[PDB]
Amino acid sequence: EFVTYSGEESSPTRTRILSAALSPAERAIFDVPIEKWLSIDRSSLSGWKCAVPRPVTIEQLRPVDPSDAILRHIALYRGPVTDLQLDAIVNAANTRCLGGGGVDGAIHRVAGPLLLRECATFNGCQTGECRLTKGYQLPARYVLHTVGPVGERPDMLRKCYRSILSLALKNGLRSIGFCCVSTGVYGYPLLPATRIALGETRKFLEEHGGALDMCCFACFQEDEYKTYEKCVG
Ligand SMILES: Nc1ncnc2c1ncn2[C@@H]1O[C@H](COP(=O)(O)OP(=O)(O)O)[C@@H](O)[C@H]1O
Repeated sequence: EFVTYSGEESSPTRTRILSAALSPAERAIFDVPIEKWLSIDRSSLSGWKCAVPRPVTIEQLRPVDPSDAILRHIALYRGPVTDLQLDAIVNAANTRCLGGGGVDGAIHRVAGPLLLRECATFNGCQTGECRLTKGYQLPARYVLHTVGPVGERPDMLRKCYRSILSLALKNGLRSIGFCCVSTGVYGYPLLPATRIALGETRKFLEEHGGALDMCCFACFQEDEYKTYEKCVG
């Protein structure tokens, strides 16, 4: 059984979303127990498709240093997080966790409407916490929806990364595709955030050796790439 929230536990909107009719094929996908989604052959569901035409597999990722017993498990990817075929990818969401713009809107677009439907089953997400859902039409199996702080709040951003890494550990997920949380419209300075991102990930990797195969940092913008590229050296 999975741990699907990292914290401790509009309303008409969610009831509305949940009352919409589903096809039998859609209902079948949505009914798959969350713990079983990791290993299922998703093409046994007649209504499933991957909405990304050429996903990026873990064998196509470039470790920063295969020699290093830490950096062999970190990689940088240039492009959108939704491309990565990993156990989970990270969504930079908001309190309501009912979609929106930026990466959040992109992840809901690619995954399809069942993602929103799953998000409507629970009561949003607190800043610093993380919700686990299936990822439907994404090549990735799960989505880890975290809510980043608005503005530079280092303790909150650190919490986001620990919450993500925690649910990955508690549920036996071995790869994670990250996006650069809070550094878009939430206006968290990119360099301090990147240092926190890589910092927590390194710490975790040292404290839980062998727990993760790969932590991929997806850089949607060219500067995001270069920033991470040097912050890892
Ligand atoms: N359409 C998109 N596809 C993929 N990634 C995106 C898209 N839009 C924004 N991002 C990325 O998501 C990360 C967070 O940005 P944003 O979506 O504004 O979230 P936040 O509200 O936490 O800043 C950034 O790295 C940004 O480049």
